Amino acid sequence: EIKELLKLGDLPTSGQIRLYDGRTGEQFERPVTVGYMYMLKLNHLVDDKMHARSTGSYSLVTQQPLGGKAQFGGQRFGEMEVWALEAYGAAYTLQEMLTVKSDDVNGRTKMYKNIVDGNHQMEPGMPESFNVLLKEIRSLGINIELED
Amino acid sequence: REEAVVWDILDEVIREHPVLLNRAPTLHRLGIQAFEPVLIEGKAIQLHPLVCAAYNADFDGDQMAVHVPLTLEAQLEARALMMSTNNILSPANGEPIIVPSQDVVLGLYYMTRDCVNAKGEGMVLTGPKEAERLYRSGLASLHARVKVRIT
Amino acid sequence: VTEFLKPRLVDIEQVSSTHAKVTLEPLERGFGHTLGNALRRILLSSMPGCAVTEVEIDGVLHEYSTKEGVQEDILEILLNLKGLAVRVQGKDEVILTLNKSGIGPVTAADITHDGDVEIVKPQHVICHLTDENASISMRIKVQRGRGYVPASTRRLLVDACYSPVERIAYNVEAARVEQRTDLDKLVIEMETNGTIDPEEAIRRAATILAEQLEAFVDLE
Amino acid sequence: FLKPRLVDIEQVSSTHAKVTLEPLERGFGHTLGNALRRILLSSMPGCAVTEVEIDGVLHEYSTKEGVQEDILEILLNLKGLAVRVQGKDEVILTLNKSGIGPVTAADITHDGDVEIVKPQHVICHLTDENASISMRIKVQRGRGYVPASTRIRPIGRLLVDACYSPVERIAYNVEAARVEQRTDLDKLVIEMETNGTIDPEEAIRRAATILAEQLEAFVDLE
Amino acid sequence: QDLVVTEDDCGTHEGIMMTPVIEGGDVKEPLRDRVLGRVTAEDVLKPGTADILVPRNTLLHEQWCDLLEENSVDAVKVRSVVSCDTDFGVCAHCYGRDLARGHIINKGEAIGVIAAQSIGEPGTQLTMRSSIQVKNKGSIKLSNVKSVVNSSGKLVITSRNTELKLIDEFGRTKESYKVPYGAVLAK
Amino acid sequence: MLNTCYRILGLKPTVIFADQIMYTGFAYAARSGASVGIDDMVIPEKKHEII
Amino acid sequence: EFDAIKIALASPDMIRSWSFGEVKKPETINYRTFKPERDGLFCARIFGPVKDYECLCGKYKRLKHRGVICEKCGVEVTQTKVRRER
Amino acid sequence: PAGTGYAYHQDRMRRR
Amino acid sequence: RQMLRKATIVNAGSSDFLEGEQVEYSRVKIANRELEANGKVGATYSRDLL
Amino acid sequence: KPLVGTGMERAVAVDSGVTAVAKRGGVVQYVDASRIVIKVNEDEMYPGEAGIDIYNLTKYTRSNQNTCINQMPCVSLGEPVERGDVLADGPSTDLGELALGQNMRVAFMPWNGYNFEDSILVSERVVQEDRFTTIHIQELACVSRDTKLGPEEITADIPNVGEAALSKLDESGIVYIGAEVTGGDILVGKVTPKDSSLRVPNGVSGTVIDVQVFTRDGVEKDKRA
Amino acid sequence: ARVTVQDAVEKIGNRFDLVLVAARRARQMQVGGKDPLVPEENDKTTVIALREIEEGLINNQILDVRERQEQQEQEAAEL
RNA sequence: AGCGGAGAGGUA
Ligand SMILES: [Mg+2]
Ligand SMILES: [Zn+2]
Ligand SMILES: [Zn+2]
Repeated sequence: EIKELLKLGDLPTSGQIRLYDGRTGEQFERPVTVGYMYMLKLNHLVDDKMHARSTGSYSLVTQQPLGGKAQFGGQRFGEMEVWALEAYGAAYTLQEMLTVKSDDVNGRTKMYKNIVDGNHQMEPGMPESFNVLLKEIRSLGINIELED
Repeated sequence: REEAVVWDILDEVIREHPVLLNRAPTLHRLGIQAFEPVLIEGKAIQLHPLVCAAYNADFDGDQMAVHVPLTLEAQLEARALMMSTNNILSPANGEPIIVPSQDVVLGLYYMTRDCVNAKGEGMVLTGPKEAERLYRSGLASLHARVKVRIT
Repeated sequence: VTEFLKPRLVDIEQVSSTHAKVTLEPLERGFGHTLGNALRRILLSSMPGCAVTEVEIDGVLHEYSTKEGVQEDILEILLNLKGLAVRVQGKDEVILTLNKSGIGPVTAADITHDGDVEIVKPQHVICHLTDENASISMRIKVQRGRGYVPASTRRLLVDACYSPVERIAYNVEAARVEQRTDLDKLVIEMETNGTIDPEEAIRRAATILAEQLEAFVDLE
Repeated sequence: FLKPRLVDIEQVSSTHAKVTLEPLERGFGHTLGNALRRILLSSMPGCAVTEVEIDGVLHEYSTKEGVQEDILEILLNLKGLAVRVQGKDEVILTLNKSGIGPVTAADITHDGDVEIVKPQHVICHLTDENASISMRIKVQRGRGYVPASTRIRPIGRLLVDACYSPVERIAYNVEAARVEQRTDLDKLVIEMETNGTIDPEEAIRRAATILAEQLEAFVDLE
Repeated sequence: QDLVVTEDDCGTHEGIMMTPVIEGGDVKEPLRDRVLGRVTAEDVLKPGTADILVPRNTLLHEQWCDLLEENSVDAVKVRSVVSCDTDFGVCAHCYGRDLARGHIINKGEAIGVIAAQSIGEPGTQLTMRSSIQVKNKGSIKLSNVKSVVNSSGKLVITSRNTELKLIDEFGRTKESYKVPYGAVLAK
Repeated sequence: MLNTCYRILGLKPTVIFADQIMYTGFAYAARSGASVGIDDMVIPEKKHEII
Repeated sequence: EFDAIKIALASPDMIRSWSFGEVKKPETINYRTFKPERDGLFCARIFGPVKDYECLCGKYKRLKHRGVICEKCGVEVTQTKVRRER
Repeated sequence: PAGTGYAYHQDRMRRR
Repeated sequence: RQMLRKATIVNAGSSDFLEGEQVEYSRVKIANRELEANGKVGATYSRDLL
Repeated sequence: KPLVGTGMERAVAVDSGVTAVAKRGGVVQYVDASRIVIKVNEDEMYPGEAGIDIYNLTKYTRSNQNTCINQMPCVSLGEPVERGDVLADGPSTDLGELALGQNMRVAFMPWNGYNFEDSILVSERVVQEDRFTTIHIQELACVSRDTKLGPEEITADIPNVGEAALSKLDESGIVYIGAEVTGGDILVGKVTPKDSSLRVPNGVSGTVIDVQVFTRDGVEKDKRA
Repeated sequence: ARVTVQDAVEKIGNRFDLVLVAARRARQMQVGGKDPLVPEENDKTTVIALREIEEGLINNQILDVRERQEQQEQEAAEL
């Protein structure tokens, strides 16, 4: 019945019109399908997904970037790709992934000064959040320390 | 303010500055790879197609994140190790992970084929340059068997 | 309304004299293909040049044949004739010959000079002979023409490759000007047959197409 | 080489037409075909609308008491309204009409250089026995597509998108001709489709003018 | 998690024995995939027997694997990480190739993590929820046989653990089978 | 093909070789024009009898 | 800076060495003024400065008095981050 | 102590 | 290799471990390997599979 | 409208409340972009309770997923309508059919990689016709809290801003209906006793179309309120 | 330009101490006042550093020579 | 600078 409907129009029974490129200006061999497909735009627009952050606000209980976009926050550099950095030999990449760019407030002040001066160097210090964990386990009935 | 001077400044500073792209289900170690940016009119990351097969990432709406190595050791770790030219063979097996996936192999399997009777059957040609001169002329078939000279 | 970002060539970067690679920037969006295709079809299909069309052999009257003292074949020897690089004076066509005996590669240095017929490669191998009693003798005819003609559309008959060019590829890419959005950086890559430079080989094709719009110029 | 000329303009309708070129050497039919098609869609002078300033409208997403369609649908209708102007490079047009009926383009005040090419084109349906629209319509020249976002100030001046192109559809079919005693010569048949504001001889002449300028980028004039 | 290639050699001679697997039909993983790119335990004793095909510590890249292939090497003992005598680590000469770099592993790139990701990644692509009829023509070898010839001349085996191998024309195993307790063999 | 190119020529010609594969692959997959249509899938006529 | 981590049970002597005061009252916040209480869970005089280098009574609003505790409500003027580890 | 940091703990364990 | 890293003891010998005690194979292998530095006999281990 | 429909579309468009269905059949007295007034047929007409059916359409207002719920009339003046038929084409409805997206000319061929995995190349003719251009609505809020150091204010007295930020307000500190703003502009100047004006979220553009202000009973009403 | 770090590995067989030699060198070219020992293309310090590793005029040994020898310049200027 | 927990839907 679709073939008969095409036979009512002038359009060929095969359904596939030969086409010409706009660049070459010459025929695509083996003629191709055209038609009218009924298509939809979905509301996953890019400007509701495109997002970036250099340095914005920091969270309160952990000096870490916030989560989300409506709060102008970073991305979560999750656990599995910490394993993937372990899989490469990248140590200094990781060591700035979760110390300078992430947690230690002194180290990222030093980093921010060094980039705006023109030095590329990191000073690790200590993750704040690990020290928070140390005060949590220490806030139970547990003596936990660091050695020399 | 977005002045027309700082686009030139950014074109200075992103001359050789690799970035670390990640896809969220970061299963095996090819999930973060380094690249070099080339700036784009638009709002979406353009991504090289071969790398899609490593990222397990079709273009149905997948979202990838970018990270930036700040310190200099991290840039050298990016370009030395995590640059995409390094990762051509999986750590799982010695097979290539830069496999041409789906359109390009259709272009080849249409290219290197042979039908028995079409334009320019059985003629002789001094090399491949006359072959491409035949095909761009539209005087010979794309797939018709020809004796040529090769070196 | 009419003001256009007119390009000019930013370099003629080159490998050796039968080949070069020409870049153009900044063309308006869409104009990159409409010149890279237009200059392709003119060069690849319509260039005035001289090549070899018909050749007869001293004791061979058929394409499927051989000759004694000849390492190669006769079906093979036509391909060596297609790579010959000939420039001819204002005559339309003329015949030449090659007559020689002896062991070794009878090259294009052993073509008769015939005055204005100048060859860019006397080093060019025509065929090998391997006996002292092996003699070569053939009648080669050059001809001037206006584009590639195969033999089936056309004594041995040769594919008439009159064109000086051998490969042309435009590679349209992006280029930026300080606030403009996207522009065509057109990159031509091109090999010749050595009969002409790659530079002014473009400048004939520009000359041909400009004459094709001569009724349409509107004075500027 | 033999050289082509304008042999004919076949004005097959008021909107569109067919020009015809003769003769062409073999291969040039597709060369000037793809070339002149791509240029005629690329960059022709145009006369699109840019700004419409309706009287009692603060923002383009409201109603207007007395006309059944929205402000925005008036903006798409005027976005498809085509005009020819000659002696200027921009112009302001005034619209004034009351009473029940369609607001056609004929009610726009026509000038000595303003030429509505199709007065049949509807704009909006007025619906009230005593009400009116009264807008000013700014129309300028231009080239290609320019959206209203990437351009460059009071709250009354609305903005719409610019569609500066006259052409609708370009088609060509090469064929042989009746050249006298000679074969392999080529009759170029171009079928352009136009809203109506560009004459075809001027169309193909401006096109080949532009492409000759782009070859002129590296060869001199002759 | 913990496992860093930290020494260059253990300097020992243990290892495991790679043979190409034969599930009971055709060979389903050949020798030159399991062996490929691993350091030998001791030398390869060629079956020109007392000929030394490769030495005792050489990495078996493709040339050496082709020389193993032409001389039909049956079973290859090889240095494995399970028997590597490294303290707190894995030596280089018991691991072999990185499989992304065409040489020996560098000292450090932690194969524990690349191991565990490279194992667990294709788990997204897995699934979740008579007699003996020989095939080809070769010689028959039996493994750990305790048998008797019956009244008619067929062989029957009084040991469960006897394995029926079809050796080829050359000398490697190309079929393998289980022969139960008191099974009427034809050959 | 790519694997033998890396085993024989090393890394750089293998990489830029793979790029040239990809660009020519879309050039000739593009110029080829391999579509799909309802006439392209062929019912065998002998299906009905085996049913 | 430091090598290995050792962990152990908590002596009450170690607990009192860690601490800086017996928290006694269950109310924390005044929520009328935004100050917290005398010795609540949020405590200025045990844990330290609410805002930067100011006492809760507001005596030493200058950086010059850094280190000495106050007498009006007994808050050791230091960084406010010192309320994070005490 | 994996890659580049394995060279670093070569240094640090080499010192103590 | 990470599975069977732990082990147990059949006889302690001149070492210090309890006999029915579990300890990792590396630490006990360096334990009796340095008791090989003296003439004394170390332990007889037994590997486990966790 | 879709070409290749399924017959459910009329029922789906009627059943959801996105349209306006003429509950009594009659003749158009009046049609406008705001309202539709229908003279009732005399046989469906009640004896008492004289009446004509008066419909108020919903113009541009907020959805719950920030889209553009909108009702457009589909009839001309002086037109017979039947009881049970729609009048207002609502959002994504075309003459009472169900019209989600738009239908286009489409071709299945790989084109230079630009449709590699599942990607789609789209001609510029589509964006020229504005036929996927859509409308969103972002309802922004800014309040007046009774806090420390007094309340925070609303008026246009703003410390240390550029004069373009001052010009885009009224005399009372509230942006006019219609001012086309970009990102970073000031919508409502809220000052903190010591500057926390409600500003446009980052990088977005658009147009103010509707201002609402609610005020607690007992507080002063300023001039724009 | 930069495509691979293959030949840098071909002169430094670790592929990890490539990063430390390169970081030591490019750190000596960004912070310290020293010119590149190779003609640059207005590149960054990174590709200049690895690019000097390509010509083999820097490895860990030469860097030991320059830290020791410039170190003795810091001794000889001390008097 | 002022952003923690639930609960719901979706995205690959
Ligand atoms: Mg997906
Ligand atoms: Zn070992
Ligand atoms: Zn006090």
